[PDB]
Amino acid sequence: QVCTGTDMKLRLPPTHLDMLRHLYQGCQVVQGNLELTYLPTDASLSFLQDIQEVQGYVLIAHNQVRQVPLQRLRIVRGTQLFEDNYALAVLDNGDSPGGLRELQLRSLTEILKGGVLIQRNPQLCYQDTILWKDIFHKNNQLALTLIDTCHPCSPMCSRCWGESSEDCQ
Amino acid sequence: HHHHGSDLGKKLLEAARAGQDDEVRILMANGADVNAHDFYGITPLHLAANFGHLEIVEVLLKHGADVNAFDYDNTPLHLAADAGHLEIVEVLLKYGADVNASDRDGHTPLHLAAREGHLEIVEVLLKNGADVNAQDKFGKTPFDLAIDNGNEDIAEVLQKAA
Repeated sequence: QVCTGTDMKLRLPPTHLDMLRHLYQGCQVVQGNLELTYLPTDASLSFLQDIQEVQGYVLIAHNQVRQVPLQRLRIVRGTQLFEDNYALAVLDNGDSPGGLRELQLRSLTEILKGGVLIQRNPQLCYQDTILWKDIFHKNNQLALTLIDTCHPCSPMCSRCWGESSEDCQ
Repeated sequence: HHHHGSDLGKKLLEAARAGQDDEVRILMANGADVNAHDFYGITPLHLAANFGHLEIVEVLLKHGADVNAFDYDNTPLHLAADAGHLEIVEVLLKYGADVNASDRDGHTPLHLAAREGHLEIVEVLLKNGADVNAQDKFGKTPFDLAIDNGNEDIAEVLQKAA
């Protein structure tokens, strides 16, 4: 149910994937920062499927994977912040080409403290359609949002995490 | 890819938010854009005004930051007035902040100071030309907000200023 996150930040890992698996497999609540970095295209991330809460910051960076199965994550508490600013940081994922296609965070509701940073993700769509102010908590309205600006959102929404009707905000 | 100006703008928003004066001044001497903003239009002046950093506000102003910049919601003067920073309000005004600017809900800073029970700021606004008759998108006036918020003293001042 519970696990420790990691302090590694942007530092180079390599066995790295195994440690991530053994760490987060089955984990619902992360008692530290969730840092997912330098993942290759063939990487199997399914062991992230149970993650619900993150007390620290979420960092997603320098990955070649096209998808990050975070669909179950409701809340980031941001008791620790990446670069002392952002609770959510998706950076440099990229180089059919590799790299994150869609955030797909269907359950993300509250970001308690800290901002959003999404930069240099050449394959990523929809990040700019999300209303982030709705997600930020009542006392978080002033955190920094810095995000780069694709098929349209599903017509069943125009704010979405991905192309599917399941991905609407 | 990374760009010089953008990274310095990022750093400047960060520092202005954190209240780091040295960083801000250095960033000024390195040519960081005083008007840089985030996805929601938040400028370093907005951050400093809101989080009560007076030194940084004065520095940005002297370096030509747009006093009347609107973000998603409001101007720096709005933030300072809502947060109860008297001196920041006074400096902001000294530098040409519009006393009557209306935010996305049609609030003026007088609206927010009256809502938040900051009396001294209400007086400074009034003395600087604030309009007591300004009506927000709810048709509500600053007197209205003071009364609705248990601010009767502020209400008396407003009533007397009309």
